[PDB]
Amino acid sequence: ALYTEYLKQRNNKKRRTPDFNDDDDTLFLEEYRRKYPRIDTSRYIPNESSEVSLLGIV
Amino acid sequence: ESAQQASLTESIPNLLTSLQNEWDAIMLENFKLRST
Amino acid sequence: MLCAISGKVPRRPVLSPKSRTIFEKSLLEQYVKDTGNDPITNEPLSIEEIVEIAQQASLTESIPNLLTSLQNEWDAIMLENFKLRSTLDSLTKKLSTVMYERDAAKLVAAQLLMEKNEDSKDLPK
Amino acid sequence: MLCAISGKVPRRPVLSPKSRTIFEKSLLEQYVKDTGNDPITNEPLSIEEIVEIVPSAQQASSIPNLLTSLQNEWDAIMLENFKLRST
Amino acid sequence: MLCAISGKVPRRPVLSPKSRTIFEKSLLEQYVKDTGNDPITNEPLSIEEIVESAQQASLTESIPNLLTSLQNEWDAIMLENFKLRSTLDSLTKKLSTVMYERDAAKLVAAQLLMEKNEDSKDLPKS
Amino acid sequence: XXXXXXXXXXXXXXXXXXXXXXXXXXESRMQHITQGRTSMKIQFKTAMPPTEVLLESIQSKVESIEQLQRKLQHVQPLEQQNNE
Repeated sequence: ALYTEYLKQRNNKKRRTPDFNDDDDTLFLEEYRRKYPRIDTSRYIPNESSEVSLLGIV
Repeated sequence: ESAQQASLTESIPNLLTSLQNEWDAIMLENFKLRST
Repeated sequence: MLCAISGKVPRRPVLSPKSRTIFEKSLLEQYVKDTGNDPITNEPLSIEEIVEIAQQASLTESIPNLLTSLQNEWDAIMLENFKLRSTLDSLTKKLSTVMYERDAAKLVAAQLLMEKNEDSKDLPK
Repeated sequence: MLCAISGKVPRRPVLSPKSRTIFEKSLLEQYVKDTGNDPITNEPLSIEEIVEIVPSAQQASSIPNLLTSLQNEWDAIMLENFKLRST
Repeated sequence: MLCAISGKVPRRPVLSPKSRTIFEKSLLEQYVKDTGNDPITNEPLSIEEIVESAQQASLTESIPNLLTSLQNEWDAIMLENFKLRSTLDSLTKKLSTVMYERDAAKLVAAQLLMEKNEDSKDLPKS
Repeated sequence: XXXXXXXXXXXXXXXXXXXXXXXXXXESRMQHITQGRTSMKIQFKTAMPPTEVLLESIQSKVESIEQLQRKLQHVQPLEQQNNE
């Protein structure tokens, strides 16, 4: 049905935008951005540690 | 009874953009393969 | 039923012999590779020490929605991990405020004992 | 959810640390007192060797099975693509 | 990528069907002609047992590789929870003993404030 | 024994009060957003430096790896016509 109609199901376009002084809803959305940004910055650390060695091996 | 894939530098996208593309690419290929 | 590391139902559980505890094979291995120890008892344990030791399949219900479920569940776990860490920092923080008062109080007792000692001398005279 | 001596649902699942097989505390204890051995493999085993009682501690009693379900459906996707390509 | 017998990059790789390992044909052939065995496990193997369809593949990159990625994510985050569950059980245990020593001591502060003032109340009157 | 149980019971009561003060929250919201703005700043600056450092080294290796992938797609397409 997805291929026939030529329409992909929409994903969560939420984390990217958000807004300060929101409510209890944006309090969650804010706290989401922190944990994923810390996971992000940890996910970039173990890549850079090896760096280009892991890439050129593949 | 090892393979290495270098996880992209911009690796949110794994949940949203990458996973979306995978089920698009699976969907539109098999449909086109059924057409073939 | 539950592996005592993550909280999952283990799909290849392994038990440690230094401390009676069924862990999951993946998680216990990572810990041993970090430091050769048991996570609960901190006893010297190795990978060869482990002895490899219900499966009921989840039938969600009657696919585009399942995409948004997995999104929500990761979105929830991210906050359920966050909330549990700020609470740890503030329970340690409020604990540190108690330690200052504990040691500050036992200095104030020393002056109060002197005032009692001074009084006992005057009463005898 | 079954003992490996009688076949009952174990209310206190203890396991021997020589052959991985979950018994019940009553039956395995009676086997050890009979002869100091593991009933399945006939290896050396004692009462102190057994790990008794449930394990939940610093754990708390979803998510992981969703990924398992995602694998299971993909497993079909591959199987279908093969038979479609053969023809 | 390597041959397990020599350690070179094999220019004609043939995989055995008793000890699964990629050997160089020219090397393994001589090993079989010496004695009918697999070099690693020492199980029987002949030359016909050694082996050098229509679905096209693409290289292993960042669906299956994406699913195994999300295991690494969660399995690592599960250990992150232990670091805070275990550390919480030490802090709360030290807090419990700290608040108990506070509750056991403050009864003695209350009595010394009574006794030192009572000794001042007693002595000054005399 | 009695002193040990009275401390374990009180510790469970304070633990329930700590889980209750956390469940109600999820003034205060402005501080968390600013904490993120520090993170967003600090982290994304690190990310952009880690990215551009990687990109400089890895966009070359991407092209190397990605132009090699295109060779499989032609090495395959010829393979079938020859088999056919």
